[PDB]
Amino acid sequence: QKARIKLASTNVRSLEEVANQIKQIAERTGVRMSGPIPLPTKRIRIVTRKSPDGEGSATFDRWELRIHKRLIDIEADERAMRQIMRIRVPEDVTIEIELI
Amino acid sequence: PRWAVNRPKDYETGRDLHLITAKLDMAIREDIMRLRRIRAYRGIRHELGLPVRGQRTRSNFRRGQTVGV
Amino acid sequence: AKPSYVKFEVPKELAEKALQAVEIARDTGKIRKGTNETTKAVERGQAKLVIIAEDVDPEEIVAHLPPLCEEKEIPYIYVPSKKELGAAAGIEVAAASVAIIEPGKARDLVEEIAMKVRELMK
Amino acid sequence: GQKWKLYIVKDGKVIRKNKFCPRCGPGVFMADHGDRWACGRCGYTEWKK
Amino acid sequence: KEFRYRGYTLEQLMNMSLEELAKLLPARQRRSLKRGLTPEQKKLLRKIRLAKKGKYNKPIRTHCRDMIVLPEMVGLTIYVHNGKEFVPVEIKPEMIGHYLGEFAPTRKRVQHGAPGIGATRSSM
Amino acid sequence: AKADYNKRKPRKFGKGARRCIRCGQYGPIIRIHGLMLCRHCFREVAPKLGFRKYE
RNA sequence: UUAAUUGGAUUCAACGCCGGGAACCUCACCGGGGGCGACGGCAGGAUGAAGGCCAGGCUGAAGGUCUUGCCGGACGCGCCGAG
Ligand SMILES: [Mg+2]
Ligand SMILES: [Mg+2]
Ligand SMILES: [Mg+2]
Ligand SMILES: [Zn+2]
Repeated sequence: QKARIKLASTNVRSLEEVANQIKQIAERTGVRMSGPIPLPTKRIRIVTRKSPDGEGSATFDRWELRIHKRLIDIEADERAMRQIMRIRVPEDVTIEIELI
Repeated sequence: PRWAVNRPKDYETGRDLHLITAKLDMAIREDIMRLRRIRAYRGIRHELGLPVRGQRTRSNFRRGQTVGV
Repeated sequence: AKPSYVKFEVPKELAEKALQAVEIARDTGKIRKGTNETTKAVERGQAKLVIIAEDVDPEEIVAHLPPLCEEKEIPYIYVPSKKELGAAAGIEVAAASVAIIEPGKARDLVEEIAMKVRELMK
Repeated sequence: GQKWKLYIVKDGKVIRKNKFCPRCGPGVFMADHGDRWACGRCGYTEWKK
Repeated sequence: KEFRYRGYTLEQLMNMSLEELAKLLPARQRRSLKRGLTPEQKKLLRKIRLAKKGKYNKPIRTHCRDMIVLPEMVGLTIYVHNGKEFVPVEIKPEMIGHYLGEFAPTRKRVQHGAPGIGATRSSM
Repeated sequence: AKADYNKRKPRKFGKGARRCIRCGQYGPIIRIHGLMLCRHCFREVAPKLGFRKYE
């Protein structure tokens, strides 16, 4: 009777906007929602040699990509379920919903 | 145990044997001689006094005297 | 087949319905030349309009279609010349037998000339 | 040049010395190996008499 | 003074199945036989058996340097590629269990000349 | 057939089984998280993919 | 030194460097065997071009080539430009 929502994006602000929209949807209805839980960030780190050839001193680049995550639990209410089913997320945010 | 002797599965009789002192020495010499008779790669390496188990020889294994230019 | 093989005369109508009735059918049909290629076609009945020209010597690979004429329907006509036979249906070479299967809008004249040949000599 | 012969053909009767592949229809012809039927395209180990 | 490999004569080795023989070779050869022969080795073995039967009276030349010497190969002569030529090998009974390439050296023995310019610090 | 003498063997491991999807080079291929890029090509397209040099 | 031991880099700023820990591949070297000329035209070509194959020789192994005959139907490096 509860739904679990997982959010992930490479931009923090869009994630915050989507979470706030879900929070307000839950607020405008009588329904209990466990707050957005922040899960640990994913860091993808790649270290590469800079020069194309092998002459000279060795210097390195450290490229990094960060992926943020959030977790939200809400109880399945059809009046509130339709609203979150129709909210539109930006193209740089991934959302997945499941019933437990 | 059979896996503790120093010459298991003998080349001639096929048994598991342990050898000491002169018999051990002559058995090892016989093994090397067998390798040499059939002109195998390891036999040639034994004859020339060169490393047998695939080592590099450009840098190490140097035993001699410097040659001038 | 070959002019030195007296079968019958050279009717003008046979030539008219054998040569001038393929150009209107070449653009709406299929063409299969070659004596060896057509031999399997006639043997299995694949061919539909067999126009046998009298241009192939000797009587070695040509003495197979007349002996097979009584074995199947094989509606066949004769061609006087070969030089334009390939041009009429095919490519600019010398043709010996241009077999067309299921021509387009080439039924009345071909059927009439086939009946004429049936009543002429078989 | 031209290779179409060895088939016993007379004035009105046509019969083929070389049979056709049982996997295929008539018209296809085997070789004259004599040991076995070459079959031209399929091959057969039959010890032709 | 006769030949015995594990207490077995040559004739007893001849009348053995491939699986039976593999229990007497070292671990590497036993594993190689247990995985079967490559097609090239199959063709080479066919030629060898044909030669044993009394046919194929021609030199046996091969590229298969990784073929394992078997008891039924004893008595023949095989020409193994060494990179640029086929060298003759006369199989002896004591060669059982070894690779063919062990009898065809690929490099020439080294006889050093006088060190050239740049061989020492003071020669540069 | 004559065309069979131009086709390569379909290898599944070794340096010859992986090529850069951008330049086709063998060798220094980055295999992390499914990328298939040379160390040369990855430097000049990293910002487009969203990577940054924070430190 | 070798059939070949592929090549670049020589003070700091060449020498566990070319992300270079190469069994095949990588490969650029050595021995040997095969394959490739859009598009224009020249010889040629359904009376069949170009092309493909059962078995068996040559061969490390091979319709790669030859022996032995069976296939397929419209293009054609045997020739010149060009790619
Ligand atoms: Mg390294
Ligand atoms: Mg290595
Ligand atoms: Mg290599
Ligand atoms: Zn690349």
